[PDB]
Amino acid sequence: GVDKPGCRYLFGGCKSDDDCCPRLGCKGKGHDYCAWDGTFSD
Repeated sequence: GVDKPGCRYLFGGCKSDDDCCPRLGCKGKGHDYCAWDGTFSD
């Protein structure tokens, strides 16, 4: 996850690791999207 203005959100459809915010995480093939990992559950 990269810290940049306009980072992708949940279920964005990322492909790389540093594609979404630093808090989100990109999964492998099949369901490659920005998921929650490390953040506190609301």
